[PDB]
Amino acid sequence: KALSAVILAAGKGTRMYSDLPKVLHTIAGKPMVKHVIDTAHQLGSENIHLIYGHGGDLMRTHLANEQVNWVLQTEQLGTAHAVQQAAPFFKDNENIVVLYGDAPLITKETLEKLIEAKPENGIALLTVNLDNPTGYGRIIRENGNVVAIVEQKDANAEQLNIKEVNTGVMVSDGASFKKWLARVGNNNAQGEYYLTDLIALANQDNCQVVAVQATDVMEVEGANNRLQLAALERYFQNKQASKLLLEGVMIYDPARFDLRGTLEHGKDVEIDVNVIIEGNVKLGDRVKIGTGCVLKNVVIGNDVEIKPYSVLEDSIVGEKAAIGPFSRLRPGAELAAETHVGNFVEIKKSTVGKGSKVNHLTYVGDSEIGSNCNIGAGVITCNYDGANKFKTIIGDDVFVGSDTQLVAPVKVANGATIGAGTTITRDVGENELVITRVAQRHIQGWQRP
Amino acid sequence: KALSAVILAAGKGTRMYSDLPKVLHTIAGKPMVKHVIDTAHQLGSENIHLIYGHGGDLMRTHLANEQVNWVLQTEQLGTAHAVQQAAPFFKDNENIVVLYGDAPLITKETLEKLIEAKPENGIALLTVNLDNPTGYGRIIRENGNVVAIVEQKDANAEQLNIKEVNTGVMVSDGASFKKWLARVGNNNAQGEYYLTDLIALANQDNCQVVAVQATDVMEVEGANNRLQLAALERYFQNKQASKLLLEGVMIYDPARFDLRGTLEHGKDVEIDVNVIIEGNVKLGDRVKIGTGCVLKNVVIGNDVEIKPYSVLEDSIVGEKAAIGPFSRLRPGAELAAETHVGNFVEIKKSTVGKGSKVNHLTYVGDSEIGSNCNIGAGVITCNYDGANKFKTIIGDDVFVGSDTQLVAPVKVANGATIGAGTTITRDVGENELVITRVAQRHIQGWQRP
Amino acid sequence: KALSAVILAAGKGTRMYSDLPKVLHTIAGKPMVKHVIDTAHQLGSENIHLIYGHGGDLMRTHLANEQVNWVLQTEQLGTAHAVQQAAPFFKDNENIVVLYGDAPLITKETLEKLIEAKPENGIALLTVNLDNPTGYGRIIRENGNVVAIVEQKDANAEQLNIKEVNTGVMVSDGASFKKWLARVGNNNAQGEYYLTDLIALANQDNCQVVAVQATDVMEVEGANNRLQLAALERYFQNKQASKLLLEGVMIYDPARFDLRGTLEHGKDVEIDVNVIIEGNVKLGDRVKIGTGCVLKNVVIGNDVEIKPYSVLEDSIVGEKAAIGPFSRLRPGAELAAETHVGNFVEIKKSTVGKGSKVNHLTYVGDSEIGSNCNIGAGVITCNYDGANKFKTIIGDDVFVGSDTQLVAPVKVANGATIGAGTTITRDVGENELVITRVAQRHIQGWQRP
Ligand SMILES: O=C1CCN([C@@H]2O[C@H](COP(=O)(O)O)[C@@H](O)[C@H]2O)C(=O)N1
Ligand SMILES: O=C1CCN([C@@H]2O[C@H](COP(=O)(O)O)[C@@H](O)[C@H]2O)C(=O)N1
Ligand SMILES: O=C1CCN([C@@H]2O[C@H](COP(=O)(O)O)[C@@H](O)[C@H]2O)C(=O)N1
Ligand SMILES: [Mg+2]
Ligand SMILES: [Mg+2]
Repeated sequence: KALSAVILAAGKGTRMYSDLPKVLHTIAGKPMVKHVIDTAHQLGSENIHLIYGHGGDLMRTHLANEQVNWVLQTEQLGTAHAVQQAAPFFKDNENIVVLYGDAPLITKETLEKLIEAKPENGIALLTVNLDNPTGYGRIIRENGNVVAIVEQKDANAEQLNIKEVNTGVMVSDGASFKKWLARVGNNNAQGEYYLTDLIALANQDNCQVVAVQATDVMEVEGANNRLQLAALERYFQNKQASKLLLEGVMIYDPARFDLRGTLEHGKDVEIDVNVIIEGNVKLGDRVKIGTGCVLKNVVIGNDVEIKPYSVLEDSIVGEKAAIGPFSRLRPGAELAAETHVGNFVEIKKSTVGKGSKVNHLTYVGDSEIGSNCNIGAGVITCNYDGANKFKTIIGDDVFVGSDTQLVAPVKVANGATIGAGTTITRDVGENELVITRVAQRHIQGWQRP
Repeated sequence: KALSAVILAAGKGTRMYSDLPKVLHTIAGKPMVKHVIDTAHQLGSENIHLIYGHGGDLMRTHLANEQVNWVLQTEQLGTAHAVQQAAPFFKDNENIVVLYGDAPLITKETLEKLIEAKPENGIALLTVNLDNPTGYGRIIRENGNVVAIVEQKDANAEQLNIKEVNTGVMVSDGASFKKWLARVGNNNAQGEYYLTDLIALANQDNCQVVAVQATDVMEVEGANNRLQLAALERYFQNKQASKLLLEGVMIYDPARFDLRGTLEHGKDVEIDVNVIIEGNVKLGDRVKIGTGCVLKNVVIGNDVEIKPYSVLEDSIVGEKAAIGPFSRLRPGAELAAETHVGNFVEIKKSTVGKGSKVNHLTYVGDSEIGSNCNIGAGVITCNYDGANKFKTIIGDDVFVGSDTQLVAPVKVANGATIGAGTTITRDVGENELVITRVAQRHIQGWQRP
Repeated sequence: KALSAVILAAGKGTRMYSDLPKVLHTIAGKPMVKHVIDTAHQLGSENIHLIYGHGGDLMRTHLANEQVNWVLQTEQLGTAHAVQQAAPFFKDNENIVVLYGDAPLITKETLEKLIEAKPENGIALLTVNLDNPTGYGRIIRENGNVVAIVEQKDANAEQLNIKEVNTGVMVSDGASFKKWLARVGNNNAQGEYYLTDLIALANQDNCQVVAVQATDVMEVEGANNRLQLAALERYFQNKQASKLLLEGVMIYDPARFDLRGTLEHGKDVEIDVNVIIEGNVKLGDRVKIGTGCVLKNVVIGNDVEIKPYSVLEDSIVGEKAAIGPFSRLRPGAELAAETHVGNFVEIKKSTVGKGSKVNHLTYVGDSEIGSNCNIGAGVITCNYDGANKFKTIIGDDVFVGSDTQLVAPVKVANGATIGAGTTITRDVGENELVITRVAQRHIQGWQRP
């Protein structure tokens, strides 16, 4: 049958000490709630009902493009009340899964298992086994079915030893949710309407509740503060790193690797310690990434080595290129095959043709550079004190001597040669040599201090 | 009643294989003994008696400003002998706490609990429970009181199973210390005067010894070598990081964060992996620190982003500034609000006014730069081959073209414009444009190799 | 008696998803098999028989200089078959130890113990105790001798609880190997000739099999994939770091330290977090290495501080030098005592004499620089558009003003002074001052946009 999701996301998250609401804090660069939305989508959810409240404005701005039903809860009166806000939108004959925006690690595979276990007109309850279950509601099984969730304060001595505990994550049909949510009271020490009470109500109705255990305890773990969030982060990164390792990526130390987005990789890729991969990154075969590198939204071709402490964003790098160490590629940097970019070099919104080298102490911006060019140490593209900054066009087989300024807009044609220390303002023709004529004063017998 | 401390700090620390004495090795940038002195002070210690010996010269030079009584022990004849060196200075009716300079993690809270437990004319003994207590003196409790510390070699089979062990940290009144220390012998396999023996002597005198357990085992842990020291370091950093996380600082990975000093922070601060914070650092609200940064003695205003691999020392940065990546701020760097400092830029002992940008491959030293200036790529402040280096003064709304040298002492007035590739030696007036007149040789039909 | 080794190295390593064969994947920069070869050599092995097969070409190119007997196995028919390939080369009266190229952490000390335990005409079997021994062959001891290795599928209930397990690593005499290997069959579910069967055959012959337990479980651990390899890496680095710590090297965090080669060190050396030491590195007394540094094949003298994010290769640095932060030393960089190299500086194949400073935004290549020189910010050595790049020779006590290009081949004699912004093409004489004569256009009342 069909499926829709409810995600509880209304919390203030006081103990985060933040201007953000609780579920917008990021794990691997992505709000916690976004992980849960994505998981709900990948399960095949037809609708995703997002129960929100605190930080409403920020929720709407941060998640504006999410395919969710925005259900604004004016007061937090308990989890059952929250789910009930979405209930008018439940189809009677679809399944509904209830998830929490502050528990981002829940997997599709566990949730498929949960949904699969749900008996007709009944409930599948996600449980977890804890070594110290103190404080949590104990699962009571009779004849394979959950007959009660006994809270800490009610449990007898033997019940307290039960390690299996309620997570609050559950699946039932829309009709059953509508029926049972209407029967939830708030007669308890907290005066709240608890979703937990559906298990009792199902049992009252001679409907079956089946427990499904989460394989990994961390999967169902939520974060109430940034210490807990950091723990989820570490768990998440280690899981990501382990997957890549088993796919054949050499990650020198998986404890010092961060992926904040998606990585596409070839074979024999090597990633040294303290690399951060952000956004959408694609690495070809035999790419080597040295220590300290940051790659954000880049495509790297086969056989590229990126040497240590290089930072790349919104860039493309052709096969057999060599980058770094201490290289900076800014958005729109496009390096062709067999190119060389060296230390203390910055390339912004420029194309660099096959075989060209830019190896030291250089800024190239808003430029086209052709094939087999030699861009000397200290070369700088610049503009007049004007408005909008213009383009520098360098053809093929050009030599630009060290510490030369190229003043845009300017064109240097194929095969041109430019002496060291030159200021280029006028276009340079094909096979034109331009050398600066210096005037020097020479003083003999100048004794230094 | 009053309190004073004795700190045992005389050890050579042979297994550190160092020219330093044992307690001067640092944890979080601070000698181990300094941690203990600070803790003693924060407890309200009136006097702190520092028992020192090996590396006496280095102790005195490294700890010259510490408010301690310098008690020079000419030979190490045991812990009781060490404490006895300070005993003539004990007030009869003050409490004395005995601490060890090679155990820096002991907390004020544990020591307050210890002092609180001390019975009149008796002793409060700090103990710890160990999973493998082999080798350590077993605590024997009879009717809530410590009646004996039974050493490994004396313990019977059931005593050996006791997990509670003596730490040597203890509190008693000054009169009692003076009395009992005089009765300590050295009739044992090591021929040493052990402070441990005070428990027996107290029990001989019908005085009460009460045990107080340390909550955290690591708290009472000492370091005899650099492997053990590294373990204390890691424990200490994790404790610091956890505190910051619970205060609402987002630390992406607390295992890759180091604080070596003090951090003051606002809300919504984010610190990426491999950041080191040294000395006194203050961060405002919504400061973001990218990977690899080092901040030593800096103040950073609200809404500043520091991008990766930036190194800052003895610097001030105004609100909404943007620094990095690959930026270097050296002592005396003062950046106003809304400033921009970019890659491969070094700023030393200079002020940079509101809105100004220094974005590439630049050295600014001993300079004043006003508001809304544009300092081009490759610009360098420099001096004559002289003595003492002089100041470069740049006014407001100045454009300095790329690869220009500013030769101090020189002044560039408001609104001036300087062309690329210029050498500025003479003062530039308000609204003065200075452009270098180049001479070039152009050779047509120059065929490159 | 004499000893030779057999190393099994023929595997494809399918689950590495690599073009390399299994044993060429590196641990600490060295192929797994190379670790094992070195260990075999350090044991005093007379011959080392390398059984290889998959990736034969790559084995031969990657290990071309190894002192091994190359034994090419045309098909993998089991471990006994592999060892039998080398058997014609066994001396009857030498010991043979069998090792696996995919288990690089095995120690000399464990293998000496194993060899020592071997009874005359018998076998010493290396075993390990596992907490979950499921799937592995259980060691059955009767009267101190191994009488059987019972596999998972054959073991009775009590045998399954045995934690001691077969590793496949074993020692016997050459004659005994030749005899028993000829009696190994392949009558089993896998149809393979298992070396394991020698234990049964020895027991058939009334020969003694003695078990020797590995002290460290990880020692005998192999890697079938890159996840397992990463675990071996971490274990290996932690062991290396711990050894250095106990020798008196201050490693701030041993979990963020990598050694890929050999380190020679003096006393009071301090290494901050995220340092990588590669090849052969020698550090003198009181060397301080800041965070993020990479040192490959370098010699560093006493009292040198290398500041953060410096990268050094094939370089020598004299005592009391100061390097970094953001410094790059490329092969052939030789810095004398008391030199200074600063941020965004690159030195390649150059010698720099005592007391000289190169502190900012500079490239020095193919150069000799004498003592007490001052190389200004922005200085660049360069060449003509020619063939082969030539040498720049700078004498003693030379001042080179900022943003000066030195165009090789050129010589600047002792005591010369060069103004800022100069292009040096002609040799500069002793005590010669060279200053560039600039032409400037000054335009008053130029109002900026
Ligand atoms: O009425 C509510 C209750 C709980 N919640 C959210 O559900 C999550 C779990 O609920 P409890 O902390 O009451 O067990 C939590 O993140 C909380 O903020 C709502 O969004 N609305
Ligand atoms: O006479 C002494 C004995 C011990 N000590 C110091 O006290 C600390 C603990 O003493 P023991 O290693 O004997 O248990 C240790 O750091 C040791 O160096 C002295 O300073 N003087
Ligand atoms: O015939 C063989 C069998 C095993 N081996 C190698 O020996 C190692 C251990 O053998 P098993 O995976 O069958 O237990 C493994 O690395 C495998 O590749 C050979 O080189 N040749
Ligand atoms: Mg210049
Ligand atoms: Mg320059």
